[PDB]
Amino acid sequence: LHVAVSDSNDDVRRAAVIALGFVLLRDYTTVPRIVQLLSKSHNAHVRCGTAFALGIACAGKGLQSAIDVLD
Amino acid sequence: LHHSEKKYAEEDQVQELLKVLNEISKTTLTLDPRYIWRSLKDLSSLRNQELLNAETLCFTVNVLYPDSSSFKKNLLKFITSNHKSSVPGSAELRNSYPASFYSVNTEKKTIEVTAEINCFMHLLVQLFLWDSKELEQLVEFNRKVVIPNLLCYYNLRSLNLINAKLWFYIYLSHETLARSSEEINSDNQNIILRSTMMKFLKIASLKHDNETKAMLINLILRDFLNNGEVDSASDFISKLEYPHTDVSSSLEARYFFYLSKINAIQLDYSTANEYIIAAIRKAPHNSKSLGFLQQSNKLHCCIQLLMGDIPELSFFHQSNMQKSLLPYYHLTKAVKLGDLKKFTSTITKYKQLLLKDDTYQLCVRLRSNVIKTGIRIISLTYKKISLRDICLKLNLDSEQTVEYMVSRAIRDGVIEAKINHEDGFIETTELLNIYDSEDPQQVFDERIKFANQLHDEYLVSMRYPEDKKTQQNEK
Amino acid sequence: ILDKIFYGVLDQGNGWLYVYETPNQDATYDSALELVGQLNKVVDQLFEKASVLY
Amino acid sequence: RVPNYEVSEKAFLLTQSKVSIEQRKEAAEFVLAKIKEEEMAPYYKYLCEEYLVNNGQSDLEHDEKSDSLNEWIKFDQELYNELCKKNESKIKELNEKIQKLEEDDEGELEQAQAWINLGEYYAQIGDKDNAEKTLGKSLSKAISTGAKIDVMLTIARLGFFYNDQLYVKEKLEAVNSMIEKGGDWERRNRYKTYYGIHCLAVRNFKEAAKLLVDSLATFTSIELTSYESIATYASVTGLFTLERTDLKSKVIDSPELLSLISTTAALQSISSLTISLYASDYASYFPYLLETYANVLIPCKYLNRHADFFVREMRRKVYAQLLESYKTLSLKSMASAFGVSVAFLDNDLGKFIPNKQLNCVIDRVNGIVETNRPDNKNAQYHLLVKQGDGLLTKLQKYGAAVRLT
Amino acid sequence: TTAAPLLALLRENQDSVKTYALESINNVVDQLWSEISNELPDIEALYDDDTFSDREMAALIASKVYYNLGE
Amino acid sequence: NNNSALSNVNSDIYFKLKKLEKEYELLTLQEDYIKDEQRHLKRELKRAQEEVKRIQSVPLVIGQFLEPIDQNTGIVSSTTGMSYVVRILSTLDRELLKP
Amino acid sequence: INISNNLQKALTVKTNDELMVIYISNLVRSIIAFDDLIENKIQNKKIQEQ
Amino acid sequence: MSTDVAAAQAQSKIDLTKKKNEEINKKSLEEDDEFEDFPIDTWANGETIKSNAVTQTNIWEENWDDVEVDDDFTNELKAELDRYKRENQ
Amino acid sequence: LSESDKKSKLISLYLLNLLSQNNTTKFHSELQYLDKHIKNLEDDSLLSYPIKLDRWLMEGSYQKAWDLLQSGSQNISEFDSFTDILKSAIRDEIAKNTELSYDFLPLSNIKALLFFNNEKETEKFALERNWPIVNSKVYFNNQSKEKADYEDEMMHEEDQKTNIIEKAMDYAISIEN
Repeated sequence: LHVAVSDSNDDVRRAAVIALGFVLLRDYTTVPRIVQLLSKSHNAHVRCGTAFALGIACAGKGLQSAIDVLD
Repeated sequence: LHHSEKKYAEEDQVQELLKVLNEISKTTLTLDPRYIWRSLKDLSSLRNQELLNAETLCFTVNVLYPDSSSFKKNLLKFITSNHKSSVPGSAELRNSYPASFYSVNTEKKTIEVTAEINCFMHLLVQLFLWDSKELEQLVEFNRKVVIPNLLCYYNLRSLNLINAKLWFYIYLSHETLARSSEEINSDNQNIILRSTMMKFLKIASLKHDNETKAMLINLILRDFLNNGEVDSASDFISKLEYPHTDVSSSLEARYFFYLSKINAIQLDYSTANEYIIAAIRKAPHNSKSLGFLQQSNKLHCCIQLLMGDIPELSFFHQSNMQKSLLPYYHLTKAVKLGDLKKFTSTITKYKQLLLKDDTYQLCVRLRSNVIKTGIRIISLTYKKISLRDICLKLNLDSEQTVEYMVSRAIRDGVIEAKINHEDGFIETTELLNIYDSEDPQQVFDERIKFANQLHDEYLVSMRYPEDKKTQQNEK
Repeated sequence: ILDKIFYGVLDQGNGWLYVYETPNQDATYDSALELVGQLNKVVDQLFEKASVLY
Repeated sequence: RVPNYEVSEKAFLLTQSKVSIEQRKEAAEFVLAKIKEEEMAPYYKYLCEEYLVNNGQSDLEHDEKSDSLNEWIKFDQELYNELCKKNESKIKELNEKIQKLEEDDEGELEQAQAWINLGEYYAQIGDKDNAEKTLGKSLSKAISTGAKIDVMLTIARLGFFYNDQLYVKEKLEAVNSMIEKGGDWERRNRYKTYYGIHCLAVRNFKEAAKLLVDSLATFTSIELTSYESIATYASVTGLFTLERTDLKSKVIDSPELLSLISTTAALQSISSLTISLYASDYASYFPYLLETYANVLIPCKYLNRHADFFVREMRRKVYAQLLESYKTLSLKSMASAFGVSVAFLDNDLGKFIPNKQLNCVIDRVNGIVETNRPDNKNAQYHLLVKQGDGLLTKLQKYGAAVRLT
Repeated sequence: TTAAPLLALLRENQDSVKTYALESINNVVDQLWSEISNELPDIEALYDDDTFSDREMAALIASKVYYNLGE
Repeated sequence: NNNSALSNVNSDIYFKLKKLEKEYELLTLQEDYIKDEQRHLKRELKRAQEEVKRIQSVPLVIGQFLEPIDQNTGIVSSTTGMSYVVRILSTLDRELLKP
Repeated sequence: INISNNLQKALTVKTNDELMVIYISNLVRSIIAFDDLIENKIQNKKIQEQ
Repeated sequence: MSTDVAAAQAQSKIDLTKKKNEEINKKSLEEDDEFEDFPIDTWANGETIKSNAVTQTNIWEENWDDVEVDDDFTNELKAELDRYKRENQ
Repeated sequence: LSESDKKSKLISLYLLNLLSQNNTTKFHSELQYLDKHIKNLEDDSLLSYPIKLDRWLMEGSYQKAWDLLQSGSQNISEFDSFTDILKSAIRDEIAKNTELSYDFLPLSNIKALLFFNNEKETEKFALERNWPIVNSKVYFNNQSKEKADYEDEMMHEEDQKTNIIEKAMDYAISIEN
C-alpha cells in the first residue's frame, strides 16, 4: 500500500495493487473496501491494477461486491 | 366499567411492548434505541393514572407471567383491589404476540423472551409507585423483588440499557421515606443501598455499559453528601471512572453539581466554580428543569462571593426565580458594602431559608469576605493610605487589627498590596504592564488549544451518523 | 489636551508637561475587532438555518 | 386630545415634594379649573389612585393625612354631577349619527369621523380604554392611510396622559408597522416626537438623543408637550450620551437651541451646565447641577427615575474629563475648582472609582490624585481578548447541541 | 456507616487488635471501597511482614479495592 | 419460554470471533495508510494548481467574452477576428462574467 | 499569535457550517428511507388488484 | 438569569420529547422545585426598597440606584458647607 | 450517627484535634458531616469554640485567636492539651503572611506580631526562617530571594512555562494532522 501511494511511476503503482489479492487470497471479502479508494483514483495506472487484483482475488470463491466495483 | 377502560388502555401497552422488543432483538445501536425508550416513558406515566389502574394486571395475565402476577395484586389492594376482567379466559391470550410467541412455541419450549417481558413489567411497577405517591411498605416491597431478578439473567448489554433507567426510581422512593419519617430502619438499610450500587457498578464495568455506569455514579454521590461526609465522595471521584459515551444533558449537568459542592467546602473556589458554570450550561432551560436551575443559581452566587468577586444586579432582577434568590441578592449587597452588622442580620433573618437549602455553611466563610471585599475597594480607590484611616472605615479598634487582616488577605493575593509599617501606610502593588511581560504568548496558547478541541469534536461526530445512513435503504 | 492637538498630560503637583505623539490604537487592533464582531453574527445565523434539526 | 399633555404635567408636580411647594399651589389652581371645564373627572379618579399617600390627602372622599402640603386638592361629588350631564347629551347625539350614516352609502368615512369624535371626547375626560375601542372602529373603516397612522399615535398619547409607559410601547409598536405603509414623511416627523419621549423614559438615551434633536431641526412638537420642553430634553440626553468632542457640535451648536434662547428656568439650568463643561469652569458646574435636579429632572415624568442617575453621571463625566488631561493633580486644587473640599472629594470619588469610569487613585499621605488610565497596548488587549472569548463561548455552545442529538 | 472506625484500628498497634481489624474490613471489602482506600499502605505492610497468619487476608483487601480503582 | 444456551456464546468467542478481532486490526492498518493518502493528495493539489498558473501568465491574446452557451463553456470572439468556442477555467467569476 | 488565535477560531466557523449541512443531509436520507417502505405496499397491492 | 449568555444557553438547550423524561427525573432528585417551598413560610415575600429607589419592577433596564440611595441632598449640603469653609479660610 | 451523653464535649475535641494537625481542609470537610446531626438538635453550645478559632484565622484576626485560646483555660478540663499546639501554629501562619507584607521590618515591630515576651524567643524563630537580624532589623528580603533561586534550580519549568519555539510546533502540526 505504502509503495502504491509513494512511488509515482506507473509500473510500480500498477504492480503493487495487483499484488495485494495474492496476499489476501483467503481474505477476499475485505479487499473491495481496501482498494475502494484506489478504484476511485485520479491515476489511470492504479485503476488498471485495481481491476486485475479484484479478478484474481474473487476468482474461485465468488463475491458480489467485486463484480459491482468492476462495473 | 371494568372491561371498558382496561381493554382501551391495554391497546397502547401492546404497541409499547413491541417498540422495546424490535430494537433489542436486532441489537442496539447504543444511543438511538435509548432515546426512544425515554420518549416511551412520557406516555406511560399518563396512561397508568388514567383509565383505572388494573390496566397492568389485565396485561400481566395476557403476557407470560412466571410469578409477576403475585407482586401486582399486592400493589393493587393498597389503591383499592380490582380483579374482574383481569382473570384468565377474559384477559388471557397467548396469541397476538411475537413477544411470547404463539401458544404452540410456549408449550414446546423455546428461547427466553420472558427477560424483556420482566424488565418491561418492572418499568410499570417503578412507574406505579411514583405516580400514586405511595409510601411506606411499597418502597421495601418493590426494591427487594426487582434487583435479584436483574442478576438472574446473563448480564447482557441489551438488557442492561433498559434496566438502567429503573435505578433512578428505586433510589427516589428511598430518600422520600427517609425525609418523611425519622427511624432506625431507614438509617440501617441505607448501608445496604450504597453497598448494592457499588456491586452493580462492578458488574457493569465487566460488561462495559456506559449508561449503567453514569446513572449508578450520580445516585450514590448524592447519598454521601446528604449524610454530609465529604471524604467518601471525594475519594470515589478521583478514580476517574465517569463515562462520557452514554451520558445525557441532564446526566452531565448533575455530575458537575456534585463536583462543585465538594470542592467549595474543601476551600478551593476556583475549582468549584469551574464545575458549576458547566452544570448550568449542559442543562436545558424549561419549567421542567426549573428545580435544577433554581438550585444551580443558589450555589453559584456564593461560590463567586467566596472568591471576593461579586455577581451583577441584572442577574437577580431579570430572574423569574428572583423571589427565592432574595436572601442571595442581600448577600451580594452586604459583602460589597463591607458592613459587619448587615451581614450579622441577614444570616440571622434568613437563617431558616439558608439552612433548608444547605447553603448556610458557605455563608459562614462569607463573613470573612465582608472585610476582605471592603479592604479591596479601598486598595482600588487609594494607593497610599494611613493605617488610621482604614481603621475608621471598617470600624476596627487598633492599628494592629488592620495589619493582621491585610497581611493574610495579600497572602491570598485578593487585595494586591504590600504593608509599609516603616512609614505607616499601605501601598497598592498593582502596576499592570502585562503586555510587557512574557505571559501573553502563554494566554493565547490555551485558546488555540480549545479551538483544536472543537476541530476534533466536529470531524469525529459528523461521520458517526453518516455510516449507518449510507447503509440505510433508499430510492 | 481636550482638543487633542499634541495630546499630552499635565502634572499639577510636580508642575510638568508631558507630550505624547505615540499612537493609541493600531490597525491590527482595529480590524481584529471588526472580524470577530462579524463572525459572531455568522454563528447565530448558522444555528438559525439549522432549527429543523430538532 | 389637545389639553392632555399640559394637564398631565401639572398634576405630576403635585405628587412631588422634592420641588418648591410654591410651584405646586400655582399648578393646583390651574389644573383644577380645567378639570371642571373639560370634565376630566375619570382622569381625576385615576390620578388619586396613583398618588397615594403623597397627595390627595386633603380630599373629602379620601382620608386626610399630613402627606399632602396642598389643600387646593379637593375631590368632590360636584364634579360627578356635571359629568353625567355633559357626557349624556353629547354621547347620545353621536350615537344617533353613526346609525344615520349606515343609511347613507359611502358611509364608511362618515362613520369613521364620528367614531373619531367619540374617541376625542373619551380622550378629553380620561378614558384610554374607550377611545381605544372607538378609534379601532375608525381603523377598519375606509379612511386615508395617513389617518390610520395618526389614529394610532392618538391612542399612544393616552398612555402618557395616564402615566404608564408600558401601554405606550405597545401603541408605538403598531406605528412602527404602519409607518412605511403610508410612506408619509408627514407622519414620520410626528413619529420622531412620540418615540423620542418614549426613549427618554428608557435607560438607554442613545435613541433619544438622535430623535429629540430631529424634533428640534424639523419643527414638530405638536399634540405633545411644547417646543421649549423638546429643547430641554435634547440637552439632557445630548450631555449623557455624547462625548466632549461631539458635544459642542451637536448641543452647544444647534441653530434651534440658540434661536429659542432660555426663557424658561428648566431650559436655562441644563444649558448652563453644558456651557461651563466646555469652557472648563467647574466651580459653576456643581451649583448648576443642583439647578438641574430641581427644575428639570424631577419635574419631568421620564427623568424622575433617572434624576439620581444623571446627577451622578455628570459628576463622573467631568472628573474623568480632567483625569484625561492630567497625570497628577492634588486633592486641594481639584477639590477647590469643583467647589467641594478634600473630605467631600474623597467620598464622591469613592463611589465612582468602583463604578469603573475614572480609573485613578487617591493618596492621602502625599495627597496627590494620580491617573491610572491606559490608552496604549494594555487597553487594546483587555478589550479584544473579551470579544474573542465571546466567540469561543458561542462556538462551544452551538456545536454541543447538534452533536448531542 | 463509616469505615473510619475500622481504619482507626489498622493504625493502632498490638497484633491481637490488628487481627480483629483485618477481619472487620474483609466482611465489607466487597461492599465498600472508597472509605478504606487511604490505608492501603498500612495493609500492604502487613502482607510484606511474616509475623502474621493474616498476611493472606491483608493482601486480599488490597487487591479487591485496587481493581475497583482501575489498577 | 425461559432459558437459552450459554455455551452457544462461549464457543463463538474463541473460534470465529478471535479471527474477526484480528480482521479488525487489518482495517485499523487501512486507517494508518489513508491518513498518508489524504495528506499525499493535498500535496498533489499544490502541484495541479501550479501548472495551471503558467497557462494564466503571458503571452495572452485579447479577445472579448460575449455570452455563455453552458456554465463551463462560453463563446468569445478574438481581436484576431475569429469566433472561438472556449472552455472556461475554474477559479473565476461566472456571475460577473456573463455580460 | 493574537492574529493566529483568531484565524484558528475563524476556521471553526467554517467547520461548524459543514456539521450542520451534514446533519441536514442525514435528515433527508431518513425521509427517503421511510417513503420507500410505504411504497412497497402500493406495488404489492397493485398485483393483487389486477 | 444564568451563567454566560443566558439567551445563548436557552437557544442551544431546549426541550425535546427525548429530554422531557430526563428533565423531570432530574427535578425530582433536587426534591421538587424548591421555589414553592419558599412562599409558604414567608407568607408572601415583599419587595426590595431598603436600598433600591427604582426598585425591581422597572419596565426599562435597572440602574445602580438599586444599591445606592438619594445622594442629591448630601450634594446640596456639601456645597453650602464648603462655601463657609472657603469664606473663612 | 451518635446519641451520647458526652456528645457535646467530644465533638468539641473532634474539631480542635483537626486544627492541631494543621489541615483546615480536614476541618471544613468534617464540619459539613457534623452539621446534619446538630441542625436543630444541638447547634452551638460549647461547639462554638473551634468554629470561632478557624474563622478568626481565615478573617486574619490573629489578635483575637490568641485571647480566645487562653480564656478557654478558665473552664479547663483538657482544653490545655490543644492550647499548646495552637500557640505554635498561630506564629507560623503569620510568618507565611508577613513574607509578602515587608522587605524589612524592625525587631521591635515583629516581636509584637508573633506574640513573644522576650528577645531569645524572637531571635530563634527568625533564624529558622533564615531572616537575618542586623542592628535589630529583621529582613524578609533573604527568604524571599532564597526561595526564588531554589525554584529556578529545580526542573518543572520548561513545560510549565511553555517554551515559545515549542508553541509554534504545536500550531503547525494540528493543521497538518
